[PDB]
Amino acid sequence: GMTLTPGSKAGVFDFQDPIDIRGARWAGESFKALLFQIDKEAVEIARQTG
Amino acid sequence: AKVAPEPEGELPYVHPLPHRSSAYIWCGWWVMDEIQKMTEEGKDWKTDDPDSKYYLHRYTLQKMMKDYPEVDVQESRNGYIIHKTALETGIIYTYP
Repeated sequence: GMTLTPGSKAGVFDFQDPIDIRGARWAGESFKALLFQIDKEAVEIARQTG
Repeated sequence: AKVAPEPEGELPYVHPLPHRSSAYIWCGWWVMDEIQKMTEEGKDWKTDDPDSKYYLHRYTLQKMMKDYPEVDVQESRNGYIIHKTALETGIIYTYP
C-alpha cells in the first residue's frame, strides 16, 4: 500500500533488489535503505491507527 | 544466431526477481569495460571470444537476458543498473 515502492515485492524487503534498496551500492549504504524502510513503515501506523 | 559454448559450471549467481520479471547480478567495471571493448571492432559480446580471460560473466549475462526480459545488471564505476535492452548495445554511458 502507501509504504510500497511500485516495483517491489509488496511484503518483503530484499537486500538484493535495487528497487527495494533505492539503488544502493555497497553494504554501507544498502543498510540505510532498510533504515528508511523502517521509518516509512512506522508512519503508516500513525495513518491507520490514528 | 549461434549458441555460446558452455564453459563448464560455476556460473555466477543470478538473483531471480519475478516481481517485474527481472534479475540482478553484480558484474563489475572490468566486464562493463571489456564488453565496451567488445562492441567497438564489429565484434560480439553475447557469444564471441570463447577463450576470454573474462568469458564467464559474459556467458551468464547472455543466458540471463534470455531467461529474464528486463535484467538489472549493475556495474561498479558508477553502480548503475542498466536494463536488458540497455545492456543490448554494450555501450553504457560514454567513451570510445
